Amino acid sequence: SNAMNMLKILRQITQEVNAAPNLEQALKLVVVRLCEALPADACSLFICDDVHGEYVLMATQGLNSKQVGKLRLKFGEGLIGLVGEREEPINLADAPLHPAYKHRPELGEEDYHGFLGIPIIEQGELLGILVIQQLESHHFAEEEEAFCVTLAIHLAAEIAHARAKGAL
Amino acid sequence: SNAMNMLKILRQITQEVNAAPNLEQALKLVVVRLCEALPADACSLFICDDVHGEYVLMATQGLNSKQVGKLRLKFGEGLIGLVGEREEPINLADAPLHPAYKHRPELGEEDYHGFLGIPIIEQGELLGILVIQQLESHHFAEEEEAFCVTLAIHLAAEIAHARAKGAL
Ligand code: NA
Ligand code: NA
Repeated sequence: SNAMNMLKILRQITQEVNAAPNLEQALKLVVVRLCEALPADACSLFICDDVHGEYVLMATQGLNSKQVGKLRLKFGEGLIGLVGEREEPINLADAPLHPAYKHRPELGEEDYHGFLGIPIIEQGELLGILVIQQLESHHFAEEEEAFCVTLAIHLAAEIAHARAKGAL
Repeated sequence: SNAMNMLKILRQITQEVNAAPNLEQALKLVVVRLCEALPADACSLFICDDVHGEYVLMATQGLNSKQVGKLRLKFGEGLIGLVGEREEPINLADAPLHPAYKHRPELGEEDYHGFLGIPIIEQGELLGILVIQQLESHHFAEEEEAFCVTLAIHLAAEIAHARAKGAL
């Protein structure tokens, strides 16, 4: 178990997020840091676009960078949609085997298996989704999930603040 | 070692702080939660009053509640002053034995020994001090310090935000 590491990683990243000059920088910092520190092979952050009923990719490490600001996933659909509707984490060892998973080989991404999807919720309002993936067919351990969930609370506040300032 | 607990406590308190309706409520929540969860016997939060060059007590669990908003300590003085000037944590098993400690028996508080003083710093600017005390003559373990430091980053942001909104 690596809970002590998680704690110090949280310390460093909480520091870096609060020092970030804007929301975009905070999000981009997080996906990179998570992959480096957990470690994990991909990390993506989606923000809700309530008018169009879609999640929009807003930061990624591991995925095609051009998809940032462009990749849209419909509310309620797929595994990521399921995370959003449950408003609970989904932690799996082999995501592609889940009945809700939508396989998109055309996108030319790596073959991930391990999956941790975490709802980003501000006082009961879903604002986005944090998605962590790895090549190994392993779920994420307890301290990893706790770390990511605790982090998502911070991300929710940062997104809410950006929205409240008209920065989105 | 109780790092896994710290991680989940952080999860719950980070949640509660972000859900707090104002700064005062966040601060009061923190001092109570820290004492319950670590556990510790007293926890106090001071905010810098730069005009008068004093730390002002703004929340406490364990100390005389009437001192809140009233107790003032001069910059640079005593152990708490030393935490502020070092901008580093001071973690001791027996605070009263430290050369910088100022004993105030007249205040009628409990005889604490273990001491963790943590600077609350927002992007290099000292905003306050978090002080955790216990009756046992034990310093605070690594996960306890990491927990409290990580928390203080959150507190710094909350104080900075309140100041920026004119709420202080
Ligand atoms: Na959804
Ligand atoms: Na000082």
